[PDB]
Amino acid sequence: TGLRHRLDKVIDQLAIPALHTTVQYTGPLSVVDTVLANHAEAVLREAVSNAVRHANATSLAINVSVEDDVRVEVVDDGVGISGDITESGLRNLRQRADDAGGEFTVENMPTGGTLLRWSAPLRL
Amino acid sequence: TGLRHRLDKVIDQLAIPALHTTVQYTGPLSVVDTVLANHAEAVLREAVSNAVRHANATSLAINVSVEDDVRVEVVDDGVGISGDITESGLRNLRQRADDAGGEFTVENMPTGGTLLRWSAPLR
Ligand SMILES: [Cl-]
Ligand SMILES: [Cl-]
Repeated sequence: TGLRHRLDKVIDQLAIPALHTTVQYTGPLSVVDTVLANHAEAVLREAVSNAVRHANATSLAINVSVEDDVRVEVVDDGVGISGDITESGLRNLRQRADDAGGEFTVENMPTGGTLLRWSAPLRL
Repeated sequence: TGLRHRLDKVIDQLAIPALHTTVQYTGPLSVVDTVLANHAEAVLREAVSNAVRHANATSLAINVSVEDDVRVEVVDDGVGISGDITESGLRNLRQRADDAGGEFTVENMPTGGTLLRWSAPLR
């Protein structure tokens, strides 16, 4: 079952007329493999469920795309004494992610070291 | 203008010779516009400075790429604490992002509502 079909089943189950709902798919969704498609499904289910539950909401906009991003990933074998990033370091990369329409994660890895990932779409 | 060698300057001023460093550039980095190139440079600088400040670090692996990601974006104009930002909400997002080798952000938007974005590479 294609990714789009799977995500639309989730939307069909959860969307309600009280939130005016728009869904836009762009890009080659058909090439997404089953494991990744499954993760996207789980995420959308959470995001749509929580939107519908969000007090006094009147609208819901869903955009799912496969598109070129820039990605910066940095892995080191150390861990920061005071957290995975300084306060103003988190602020900076988070603000840039927000500005770029992208996403940012930093973590102390389950079995040692630090991972940082930052991605944003090539276009807007 | 040349993005690979520009990001090398960031790495060279911080990582070398302090850390055993690997660097990979994948995809058409020449198509990255000036604004996004500036973000990538600033992110790398922060990420590399952070790694170098870790007392027990000996090694560093850098990957900068242009490649296809799946992106799921969901925006609503509801009020109060979104389910997305609760302990269990964030846990599920973080787990899936980690499993997929991706990333996510949840914003409460100052002007009202909640934005969620989750992305991960196709490969
Ligand atoms: Cl599809
Ligand atoms: Cl190129």
